[PDB]
Amino acid sequence: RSGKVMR
Amino acid sequence: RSGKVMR
Amino acid sequence: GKLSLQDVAELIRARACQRVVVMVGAGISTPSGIPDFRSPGSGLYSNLQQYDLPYPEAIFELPFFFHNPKPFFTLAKELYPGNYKPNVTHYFLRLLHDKGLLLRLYTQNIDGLERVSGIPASKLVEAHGTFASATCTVCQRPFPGEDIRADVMADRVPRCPVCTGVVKPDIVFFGEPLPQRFLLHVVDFPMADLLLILGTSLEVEPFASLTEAVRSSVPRLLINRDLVGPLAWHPRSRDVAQLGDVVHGVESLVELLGWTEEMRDLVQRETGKL
Amino acid sequence: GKLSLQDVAELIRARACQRVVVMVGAGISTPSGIPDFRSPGSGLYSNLQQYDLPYPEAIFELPFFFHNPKPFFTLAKELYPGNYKPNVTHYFLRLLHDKGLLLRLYTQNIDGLERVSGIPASKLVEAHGTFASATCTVCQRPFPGEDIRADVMADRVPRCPVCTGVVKPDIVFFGEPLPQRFLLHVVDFPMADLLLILGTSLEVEPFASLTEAVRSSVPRLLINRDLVGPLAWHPRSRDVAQLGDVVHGVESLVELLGWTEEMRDLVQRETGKL
Ligand SMILES: [Zn+2]
Ligand SMILES: [Zn+2]
Repeated sequence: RSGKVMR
Repeated sequence: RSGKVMR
Repeated sequence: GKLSLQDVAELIRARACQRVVVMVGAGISTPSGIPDFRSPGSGLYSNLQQYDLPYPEAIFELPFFFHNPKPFFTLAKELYPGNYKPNVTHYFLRLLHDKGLLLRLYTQNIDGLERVSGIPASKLVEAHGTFASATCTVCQRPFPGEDIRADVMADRVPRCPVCTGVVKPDIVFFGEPLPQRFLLHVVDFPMADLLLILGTSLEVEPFASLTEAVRSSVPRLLINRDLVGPLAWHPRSRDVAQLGDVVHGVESLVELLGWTEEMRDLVQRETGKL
Repeated sequence: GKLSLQDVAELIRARACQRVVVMVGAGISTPSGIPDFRSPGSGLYSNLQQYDLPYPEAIFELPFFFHNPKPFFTLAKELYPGNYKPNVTHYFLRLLHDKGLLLRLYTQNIDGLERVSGIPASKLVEAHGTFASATCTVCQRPFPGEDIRADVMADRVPRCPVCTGVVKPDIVFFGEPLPQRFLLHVVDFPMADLLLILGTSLEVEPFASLTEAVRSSVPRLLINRDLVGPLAWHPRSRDVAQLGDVVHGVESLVELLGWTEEMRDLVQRETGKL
């Protein structure tokens, strides 16, 4: 996914 | 710009 | 130059053009009865009246959405899969694919009718997104579109089962980048030997600018009510404008190609399956 | 393997490594006195108490922002240019650039201290955005950061002079794609002959995954409090972990490189200019 997200 | 926008 | 519609048809029939890229907009789907939400006389327009939107585009703007997602979800319920069927223009594109001519179909529409007509997802770029999937606005969990269908059909705003945030269909809102699949245009457009533009006024970027990305030698055939956008103020010598009703332009091209009976048979068999 | 810090220094001194890619996070800027907004004991933490945020990450979530942009703008006012200065770790990166070693610096930080230390914008990828510019959330008009500075410093939410929508600094919020400059990684990472990772726990995607995009032969030097992310569960044979305080790790590397006096002179002259 393109989105900034916490891993 | 990357964004969807009306022209 | 100027080329005619019949010239483009012969280029295809003689196999001088083998790789067609297609760009489509809302004009290809009006014949399926999809209402323009921004024009009086449809159940959708009337259903949207209660929200007194400041202007129609607010339905796809994030600040408005978060303030009140109900107008957008009124539109989602109307456009959710199963309500509308593809029409002759979609089945023309499906036939184009089946005959080995489609490099890629780029659509601005969010009605999902290209995939319903049976064109493979791999051939499609749904540039303004899709109701087939959805994403929590808070935690970013993805969901299949089917997972929020019950809430959408019952006029309940879909909430995330993990964090309770609003779950939004993967429709591109203004200011958001297009989906990464849109970047296929970098390779697709230089590879195209014919560009078809159907039923669009080319008023939205960055979709509109794709018209300039084909090579100067490649004919650009517009089937639309009028001359629009970069085609109107950036004319090339191999541009063909078939101005008129979109379906009639398609029916004319189909007959020039020699595909009429096949197209009619396809449409009869396909709609039955729905 | 295992390589040591001194080995990496010799690779650089012998010009066996000529093209360094650097990834940095919040650990490089704590020494400049930038408060962790999510930890008790700073003016920022206390100023954020009045909003009783459900959790710290909400400050970069769009649904929360639209519901109440005041917490985010409290953070913006604190981090807006001119408040903080770069520290030794930034000036180490500046010296690296000046000596012809920097291919690109990818930062997760939004404090703008890399550009303030004098590293050219062309060498920088501000992967989580910047306060140098801003965008109307409704009409998408861009503005220089300076245009909303007066409102930010006065605790007024900046409004668009054309449509009155909230004007938001170009900081990447969760769920948003990174800025298109981020795509430089496709070419940069295979070109790198050394990867430096400084002061980051690599907890945010898609930034974190960049660590895997260098070639298997390329050493990966981590200067950080502990072993983190893909480095921790995807160890390569040429990985070097200098675990400890970030500034002390940098000071050690700088001394091994032979740059100590030059670095000190640079820092003295630069901070004066601010
Ligand atoms: Zn959620
Ligand atoms: Zn505006």
